[PDB]
Amino acid sequence: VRSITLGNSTITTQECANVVVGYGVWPEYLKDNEATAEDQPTQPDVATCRFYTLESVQWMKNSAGWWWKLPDALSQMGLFGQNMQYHYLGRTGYTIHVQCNASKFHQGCLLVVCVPEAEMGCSNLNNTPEFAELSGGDTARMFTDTQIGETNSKKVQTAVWNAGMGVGVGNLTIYPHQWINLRTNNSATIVMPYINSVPMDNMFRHNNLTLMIIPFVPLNYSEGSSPYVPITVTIAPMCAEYNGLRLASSQ
Amino acid sequence: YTNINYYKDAASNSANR
Amino acid sequence: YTNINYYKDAASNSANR
Amino acid sequence: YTNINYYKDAASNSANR
Amino acid sequence: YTNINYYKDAASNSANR
Amino acid sequence: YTNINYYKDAASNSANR
Amino acid sequence: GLPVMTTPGSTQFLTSDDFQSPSAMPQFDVTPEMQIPGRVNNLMEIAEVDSVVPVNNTEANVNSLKAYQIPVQSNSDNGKQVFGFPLQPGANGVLNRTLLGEILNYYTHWSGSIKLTFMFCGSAMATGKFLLAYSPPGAGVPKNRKDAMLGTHVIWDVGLQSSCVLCVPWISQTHYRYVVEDEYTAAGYITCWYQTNIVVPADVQSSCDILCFVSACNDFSVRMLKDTPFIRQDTFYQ
Amino acid sequence: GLPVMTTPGSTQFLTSDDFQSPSAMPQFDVTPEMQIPGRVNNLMEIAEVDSVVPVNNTEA
Amino acid sequence: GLPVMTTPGSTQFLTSDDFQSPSAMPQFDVTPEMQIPGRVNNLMEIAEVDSVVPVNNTEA
Amino acid sequence: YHSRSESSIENFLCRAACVYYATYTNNSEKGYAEWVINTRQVAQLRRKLELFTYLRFDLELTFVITSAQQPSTATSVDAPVQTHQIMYVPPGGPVPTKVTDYAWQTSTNPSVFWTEGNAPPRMSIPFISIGNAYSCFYDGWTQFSRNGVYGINTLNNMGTLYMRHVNEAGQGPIKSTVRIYFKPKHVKAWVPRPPRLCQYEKQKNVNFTPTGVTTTRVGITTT
Amino acid sequence: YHSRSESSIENFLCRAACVYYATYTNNSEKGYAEWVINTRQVAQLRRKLELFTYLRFDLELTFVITSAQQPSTATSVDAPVQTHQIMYVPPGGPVPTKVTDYAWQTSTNPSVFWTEGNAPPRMSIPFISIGNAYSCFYDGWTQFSRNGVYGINTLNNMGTLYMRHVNEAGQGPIKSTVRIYFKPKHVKAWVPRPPRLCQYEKQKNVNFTPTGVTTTRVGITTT
Amino acid sequence: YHSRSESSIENFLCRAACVYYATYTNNSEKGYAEWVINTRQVAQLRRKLELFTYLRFDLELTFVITSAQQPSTATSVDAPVQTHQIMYVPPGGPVPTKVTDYAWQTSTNPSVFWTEGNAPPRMSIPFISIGNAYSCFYDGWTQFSRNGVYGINTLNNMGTLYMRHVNEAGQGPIKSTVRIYFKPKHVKAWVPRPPRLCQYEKQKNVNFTPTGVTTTRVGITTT
Ligand SMILES: CCCCCCCCCCCCCCCC(=O)O
Ligand SMILES: CCCCCCCCCCCCCCCC(=O)O
Ligand SMILES: CCCCCCCCCCCCCCCC(=O)O
Repeated sequence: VRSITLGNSTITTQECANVVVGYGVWPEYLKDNEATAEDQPTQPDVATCRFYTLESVQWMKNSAGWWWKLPDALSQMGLFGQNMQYHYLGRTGYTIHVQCNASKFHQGCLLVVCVPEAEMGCSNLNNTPEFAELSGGDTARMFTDTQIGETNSKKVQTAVWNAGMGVGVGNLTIYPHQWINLRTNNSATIVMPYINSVPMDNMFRHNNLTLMIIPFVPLNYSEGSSPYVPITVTIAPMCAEYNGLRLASSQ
Repeated sequence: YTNINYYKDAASNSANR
Repeated sequence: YTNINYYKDAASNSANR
Repeated sequence: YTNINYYKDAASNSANR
Repeated sequence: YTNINYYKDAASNSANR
Repeated sequence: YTNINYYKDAASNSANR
Repeated sequence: GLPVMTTPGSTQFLTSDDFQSPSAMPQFDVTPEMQIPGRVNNLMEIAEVDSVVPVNNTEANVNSLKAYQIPVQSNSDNGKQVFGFPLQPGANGVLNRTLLGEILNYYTHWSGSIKLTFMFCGSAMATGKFLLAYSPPGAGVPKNRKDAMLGTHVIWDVGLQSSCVLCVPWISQTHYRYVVEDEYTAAGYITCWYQTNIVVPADVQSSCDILCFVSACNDFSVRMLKDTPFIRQDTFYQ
Repeated sequence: GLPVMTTPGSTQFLTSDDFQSPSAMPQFDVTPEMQIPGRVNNLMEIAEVDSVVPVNNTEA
Repeated sequence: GLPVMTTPGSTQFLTSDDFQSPSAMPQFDVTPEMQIPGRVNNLMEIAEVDSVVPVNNTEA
Repeated sequence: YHSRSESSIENFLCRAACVYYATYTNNSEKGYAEWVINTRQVAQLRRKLELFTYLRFDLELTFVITSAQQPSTATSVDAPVQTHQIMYVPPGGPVPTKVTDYAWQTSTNPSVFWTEGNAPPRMSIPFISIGNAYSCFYDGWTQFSRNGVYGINTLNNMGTLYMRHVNEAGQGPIKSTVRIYFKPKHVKAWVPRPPRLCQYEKQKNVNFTPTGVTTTRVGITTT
Repeated sequence: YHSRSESSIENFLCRAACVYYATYTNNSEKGYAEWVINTRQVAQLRRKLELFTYLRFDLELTFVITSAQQPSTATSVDAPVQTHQIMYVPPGGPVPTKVTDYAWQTSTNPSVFWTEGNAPPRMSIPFISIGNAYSCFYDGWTQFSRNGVYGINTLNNMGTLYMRHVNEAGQGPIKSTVRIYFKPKHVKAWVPRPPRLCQYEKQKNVNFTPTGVTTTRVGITTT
Repeated sequence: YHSRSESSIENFLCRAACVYYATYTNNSEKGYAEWVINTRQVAQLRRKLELFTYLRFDLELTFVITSAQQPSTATSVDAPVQTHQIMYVPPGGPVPTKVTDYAWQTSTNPSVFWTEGNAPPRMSIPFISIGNAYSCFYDGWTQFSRNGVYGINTLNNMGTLYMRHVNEAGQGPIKSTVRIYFKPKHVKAWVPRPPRLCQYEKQKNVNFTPTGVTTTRVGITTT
């Protein structure tokens, strides 16, 4: 009923899908009065502000959850990643669209939440997690229903009930979020603005956002129903801006 | 001075006389 | 200052000079 | 007194209440 | 302050400058 | 207070800010 | 100089005083202010955000997401109890660690209505009616649906609404209740009962789950700031 | 600062003094006032109420 | 005298404070001011003057 | 032509009165003091307050802290000036268990630091009751079953004061006593009650031993 | 009819909290103390600040300095009042290496001299971040290669405090402790975050050991 | 949009800096201290002033005076609080030669009496040069024959400070140190000069030992 078009890509939702807008702030380009970099910014628009679909994950009956780090997850997506590589600074919003369809004979509930500055804890108390453990680019990193042992030197403490941040998982609703209840909805759409303490930042050294999908009520169905229920995440940068054009970074 | 409240809270005021 | 009573009681005042 | 800033810097002011 | 006599006696005043 | 010179000499004043 | 007389309280350092002090960095030029989303002006704004309630806080569920799942199924009887907990937002484990409960533990007194939301997370084919009741204190907890329905209650039909928002009214002898447990300021009990039954077709799982959310209403307030009992220390962190 | 001179009585604690002091609970929101019967403004009101006199105050 | 209450920071000597102090030489008649070239009002004026950069800063 | 100014409730109650004093020595980890705040442990202020059934007032708090040198064996004891900390812990807050407890961080609890030789510390407290007035008497119980605690103690949930030496112990122990003074201000009183005749016996109740109504005289005509 | 004044961010944070304390003795050339300024070494203020992602405030600094007499063998120890110096060294400035170091000239570094027995020293500090707000959390690295330091510690470049006895040592050693108190004022907060549930483990990161979401009860109907 | 307020000459120089400190003991008739006033005995303030050729400012003077107990053989040393006198002697005035000298009458010389335990003494001084500005550098001689003294020392005729214990000596010697702090105010500067690169060697001249212009790196392309 409702179609959202960005660039040459289009997604469709129900006319009453109730899009969640961040903290009530729509993404916007950086204003002159709050900019510090002096060079003229690059605004690729249609080439970068479009829906990119990541790899799908399977919602299993014992699934604990998944997470993606936002700027890193799109680091290899078309011209967005190229601009990231060729520019020192960048800022952008996002439109996160999570898709999970199932029959009326299925049940389950997911929490889709966007967490700004989701600093994560390490299984070894004396260390910090490595980049491979903190992010997998397009690939999703998985929460665990058990506790990671202290032997592991540089892994993320992935216990779901603490959400890798030493907090209460049920209190994650303070961050912009939407519930995917299979009884009522099959998708969630969260539009998030650029949130940082500085007007622009380096897109490789700093992950501004983290998208978490956590099943609060496990998926269930009777024998005969389709057992394979994927979850597909589609993300579109909004008002992407870049500064400091130079040679491409290796990473 | 004669009478000036130095604090923003009413409980800080002197007695009612 | 020059002359301001700081207290609500007359006995607190300075001498009559 | 009631409210007078004694310093030239805003950080010297009391809390916003 | 700038100049206010706090005492009732002239001998209490500061120097003539 | 806000700004009142308490002394008769200019050298006694606070800094020029 | 001007004659002055020092009063009691001179030279004292009271941690909640409000005085001016000299700046150690005169004429420092601060970084310009920048618009950041999500400005917060009052902790009540945090306390008014719904958080998932761990109603199933058994010893085997507190280290997983099962603590938040309220079981529900098709029964062969009538008027069975689904759950029940005291309305102790600052002292009871059920509500202690939610957003509202965490804000409350920084204070000593509280007052206002509490918004309870229940979302049914079964299949779309399931039907059922539930009785959600709030019993003011003075008697015990209600022991059956007949006792429960004599107080404040609402009938929730999962077939018509997947989410029911029950606003527990403020009924107290005092304007405020203590955050800590105190019988003089008992607030009552919240209970849920089967109004008819969970009914499902063939090839649908009869066992479903309900999620409960809690948040403060618009008339909520707190008083008497204090240190929370949830964080502690033995030595400085290095 | 402004030149001042401290007088006798400085730092003393007189139990019948009347001074202002800092509040330990800034911006505390007190419970609203409620009308209660029998407000008393002066002890003479109590002293003006008749009470039974023990005129026969023998030891027994 | 006027009732006062001393706050924290009393009697402290902070090197960046800005207060008035009594003059040790009352009514001293300073030498008249004379126009001297090269008045400087801000260190940024010095920082804005070009200086030769030792780019070849090898040990020799 | 005669004014009744000095018989006002304000003038009658707006006088500082000692309500308690506690002691603590700097020679142990348990060298701190605690006091559950109440106005019923001293006869004079309790009797003055109990002339009424309900009261509503602000409070001025003043502390008188003194120290005494304890016996020691070290030659040439030379101790620096002592600094004290008094912390208020509202009900439900964490309480200190030793002098070096983490709870003394007082990040949210109101606390006052005061050094010996200066003017007594003083702070103001507003009307902090959950009800519309303080209660001097309560003819009721805390439990709905009318069992357990009976009386005014059911309404006493005002918190606790904690006191300690800030300075680390030196070459000789120091014992300190802190005297707490209450001064009601902006007082409102209701329902006057007969003055207490029998001597007080307990803090938490009105228990008494029967006493004669007045002193005696020989006969009904003795002058 | 009920105001929310005491739940404002100002009232919530504008209370003095101890962030650290250091000790130093007057019996050596290394008898000074240092502290790298940070708000993450104490549980209470850290948890209060970490309810938000970004903060912007001015700071009121108050020091509580106490001394204790150390054991000595000289007869008749009689020490004069002690004067202390606290110097702030911004990053890049020369740091003292001994009590009699030349760096204590504090020609440009801000310093405060305070004598025992007086009111605690106090100064105000503006918002001194190079960014537009202080950061409580930083999901990133300091190096562009994403190796090395990860977390909030990358943004901590606030400098160091140095403390020493001004007085020359006498006939007996004196050990002093300085307690540092932070009071944010004119606070602005953004992006509320879930309160910290697991106990803190380290200063420079968010590392934790998994803990249950709440305390437990017997059954789902237990009251 | 960025202000240069903190790089003003005022803000750069209006910070108190130690210029000297002297010691004196109460155990002799020669137990006084003297200092010929000059701003060239400390590296930091000297370098800050020598960024300019001519300066004109008022001066704020602050003294930090501390005492230490010296070894003694008397049992039970109990000394009262110490009072100090600092006297300024302009050039040509009589100078004290002992603690009990008549010159301490200070009938016309400005002097300050200060007792230990109080706030540091402080006074203001106007611009007292015989010229129209203070001189940091002087490429000339004092004698018309161009023999003898060469350099800035020819212009230094600012007088001498004298310091002593007012109290008569007791049962144990007391050694006191007075730290002198200069704070220029209402500053005017002229003819900026290259910052001093070589380390200072002497007070009365610009003598130096040659040093490299910068630190080194391996090659012209090393990053
Ligand atoms: C360092 C800060 C100290 C703060 C101390 C707070 C004291 C709590 C207020 C007590 C009020 C007592 C009222 C008495 C009621 C009655 O009459 O029964
Ligand atoms: C004698 C002068 C003392 C001057 C001391 C200056 C102290 C520097 C200011 C520290 C600000 C700390 C801000 C904390 C930021 C955060 O929340 O992570
Ligand atoms: C007790 C009274 C003390 C009075 C002390 C008077 C101090 C004399 C003023 C000295 C000014 C020094 C100017 C430095 C000139 C330069 O930069 O070379």
